[PDB]
Amino acid sequence: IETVPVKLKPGMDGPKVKQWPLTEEKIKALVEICTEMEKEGKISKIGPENPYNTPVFAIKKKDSTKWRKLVDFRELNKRTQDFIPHPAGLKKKKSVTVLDVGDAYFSVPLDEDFRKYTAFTIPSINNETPGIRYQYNVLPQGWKGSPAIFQSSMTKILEPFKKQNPDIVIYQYMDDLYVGSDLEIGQHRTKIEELRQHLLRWGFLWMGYELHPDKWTVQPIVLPEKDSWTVNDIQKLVGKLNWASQIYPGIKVRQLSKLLRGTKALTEVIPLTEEAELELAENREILKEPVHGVYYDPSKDLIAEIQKQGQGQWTYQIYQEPFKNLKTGKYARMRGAHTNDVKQLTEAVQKITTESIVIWGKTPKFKLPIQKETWETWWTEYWQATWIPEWEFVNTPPLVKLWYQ
Amino acid sequence: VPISPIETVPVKLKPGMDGPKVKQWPLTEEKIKALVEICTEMEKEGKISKIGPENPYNTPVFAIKKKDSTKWRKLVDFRELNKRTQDFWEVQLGIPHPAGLKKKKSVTVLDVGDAYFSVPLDEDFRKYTAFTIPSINNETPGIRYQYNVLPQGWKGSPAIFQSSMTKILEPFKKQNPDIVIYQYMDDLYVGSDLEIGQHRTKIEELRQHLLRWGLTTPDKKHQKEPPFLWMGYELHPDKWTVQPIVLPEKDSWTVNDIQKLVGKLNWASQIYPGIKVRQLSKLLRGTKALTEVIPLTEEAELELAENREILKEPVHGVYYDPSKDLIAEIQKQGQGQWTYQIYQEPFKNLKTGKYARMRGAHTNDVKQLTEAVQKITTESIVIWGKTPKFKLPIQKETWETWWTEYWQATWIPEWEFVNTPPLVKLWYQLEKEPIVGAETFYVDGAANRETKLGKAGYVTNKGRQKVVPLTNTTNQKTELQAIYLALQDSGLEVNIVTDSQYALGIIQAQPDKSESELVNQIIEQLIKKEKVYLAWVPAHKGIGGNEQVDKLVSA
Ligand SMILES: CC(C)c1c(CC2CCCCC2)n(COCc2ccccc2)c(=O)n(O)c1=O
Ligand SMILES: [Mg+2]
Repeated sequence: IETVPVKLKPGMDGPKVKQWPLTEEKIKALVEICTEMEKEGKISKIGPENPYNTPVFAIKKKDSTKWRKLVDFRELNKRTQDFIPHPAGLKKKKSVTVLDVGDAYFSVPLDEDFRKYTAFTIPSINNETPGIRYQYNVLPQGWKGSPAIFQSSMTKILEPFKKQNPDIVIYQYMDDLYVGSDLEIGQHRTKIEELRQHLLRWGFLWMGYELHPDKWTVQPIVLPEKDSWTVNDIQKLVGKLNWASQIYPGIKVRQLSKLLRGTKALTEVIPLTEEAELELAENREILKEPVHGVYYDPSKDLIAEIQKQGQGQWTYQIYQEPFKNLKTGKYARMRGAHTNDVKQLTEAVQKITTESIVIWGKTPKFKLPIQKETWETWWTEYWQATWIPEWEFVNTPPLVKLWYQ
Repeated sequence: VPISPIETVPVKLKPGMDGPKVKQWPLTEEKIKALVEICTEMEKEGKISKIGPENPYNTPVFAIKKKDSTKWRKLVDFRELNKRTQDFWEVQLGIPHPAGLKKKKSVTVLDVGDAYFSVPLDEDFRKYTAFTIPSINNETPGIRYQYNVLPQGWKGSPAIFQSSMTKILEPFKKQNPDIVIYQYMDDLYVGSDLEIGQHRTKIEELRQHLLRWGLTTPDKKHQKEPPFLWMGYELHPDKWTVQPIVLPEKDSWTVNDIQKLVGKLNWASQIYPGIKVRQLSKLLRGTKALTEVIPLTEEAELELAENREILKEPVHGVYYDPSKDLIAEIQKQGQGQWTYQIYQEPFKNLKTGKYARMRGAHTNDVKQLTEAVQKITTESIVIWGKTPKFKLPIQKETWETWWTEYWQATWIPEWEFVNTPPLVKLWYQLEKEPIVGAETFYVDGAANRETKLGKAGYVTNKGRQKVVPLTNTTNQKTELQAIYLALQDSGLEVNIVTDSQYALGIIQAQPDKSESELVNQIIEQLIKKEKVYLAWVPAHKGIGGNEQVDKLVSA
């Protein structure tokens, strides 16, 4: 019942962020939810003296037919004080399930100097009413300080389960609990539900989301294996190798661009000389080796680039320095979005963010192949994670598109 | 009959700053006479109070004679305290748009004048509202006052007032959901679909409910009768519009004529269909000096005449019906200009609007159409809480070809083709693979950074060549110029090979119109073509063709 001394960063003020417009269906759901939350004291109405505001909206889960309130605490997170060395074993795991233990936060009350900074607004259609304002009394789902404060109060709940299973890795990030065990699914499903009645003993706590870090998309860069090479094939190849030379050292393209000597038709077949095939093979060997001196620095930002490859395919690379990829991958399994580009890009951003949380314990900043105004209008309609990453936009077509497929 | 106290709002100053101390100005003898009569009166009403010598804060007060009233009027210069008062969540950050209202049988205005001064002020904040009335001949201590209610012209008075009024109106709204209420400034707008008899009783029910807090309403059948004039609009029982839009017709148009013609026709474009302002707003771009006169172009005067004929007749919009579908229809007007009408039943506009392309070197019709849709979509979430169905001048196969091939993700909500020309189309489309049996042009260009001299040309697999020398050019112009020559001197199908990452970036963006004189010529060439495959190779690697023409143009 006693609070924790929370404070912002030096010189920074609370967030003043405009609420963006919401559809009628979402306004209605936020009202129903915030009424039940008000009766339970988790939130209380506020007046005009509170000038701070953080956006709010509503989402539907993958299969939960009940809405959920999602507060965009990104601005407050940038302004909340810094308060766990990330479990580097979680990524080596074979199966990981993620649970929303967000309800657990609503039992610890929040520092009363800090509550004014958690202000949000339910808006009205056409501004025919003033917005219903609340501020949080308990810990808020989405705020950086919620897992930090609660982890002293959360280690105790699961140490009987940790005592029973030293094999199982458990990692906490925001309102999500990542639970990992290297065993068959039948044991998993009951072990995960066993982990709930152990959590139900004290206090949407029922959903399950299943990942497989071991069998994940991790890729190299590959050159084609052809028998007859056109001028165009060898040209694309020299372009790929020229771009890979910024990444790997011993890449050579001289004996290959030697074949391009002359002004032949793009569709004309060029037999490869042996100096050329020696060069192409040595480059192929080089590319299978990893990038040299590539390391993760927790002080720096993780950057993620996504390219649209067509036919529901998407390539991405996570890095901190240009040409020092910490991870690359490809996606073609974009769910239920076969005629919507923005739904695919939204689902890909969440998958990449999820993979980034497992590996490094924090989320990347995205460079999205989409125009600012299209993304900002629609990403909330398909967003299903309880966290939100940062993003910027690329307006010039990168030539790296077909280098990665 | 006892009244309820209105809960006060705890106010503080911006942290780090203190209250205001600016000096009291010298007033004429008659001005001092008036302020004493007003402030003596207001003290009787409980709105202000005398204070002692301890309070060191001072806000200056003036006296303004009314136009034809011999009743003076007080005025406190709260500008200094407003710089020091904290920030509030202004609940007026958005006003409704007439197109989103639901048609009501009856609508009554209620004027809440003295309600503003019925609202208490936080006790611990009253110290900063202090002000002095300078005495006659500066021979006594100027009598000192402080406010006990929300003062006129104070930063936080609008916010605290509307939040208190909202708190009081919520029980009424709850216990009769057949009545909607809107509050702005000093006015209450109250309406319903009730039998006009029951409506007035519920008005009285509200007026008595207001006195429960000691709030006074206009007893009289009020003089404000439709049309309600409000925030530049005119609102009638079955239709709305803007307060009249008549154009200044002049021969000499200054710079403070154009910037204010900007603000007006934009305001008028929400209901007046088809208003354009591209060439006219394009005049302002340069200077801030507020007196210059400009000659318009022959496309800015020809556009203004197409305005006036839209504005000869009054136009009106319909109110919103939640059970009929919502529809938006867009038309291209040329020169990066678009107009849209939003309606539910054909020819009955809820509202209209325009969209102008953003500033950029190269552009595309399809992207502009997409941008316009997002603007209408966001605008419709605000006013109606839903996305309209779109009727767009673009065919389903054009859009499908576009978004499946474009390098960015893009999306339009539910829409259908409407055959109202000019139609948005794809003017050209590049190949994914090299074309068999098509001549292959290796192009290159190069310029001398000093003399601005350069060459541009091509070599092909059929031995065809060209090199052209140029003056006052850059590397990027010659790389474009070379591609232009290959398009000029080739058949209906052509394979182009280039090393210009800059040129590829422009053409892979698929522009159909450009500010660059040279890019437009290339677009015109691509339109004539049947199949064009554009291929990229890295420079200075000795790629044949590229190596040969690079040497010819660098020489
Ligand atoms: C009661 C209100 C929300 C309302 C109005 C009032 C407007 C006045 C200006 C600011 C925004 C609210 N109006 C406009 O009045 C037209 C009218 C209707 C019936 C009788 C007399 C006048 C509306 O039209 N609806 O539907 C309405 O529902
Ligand atoms: Mg060159």
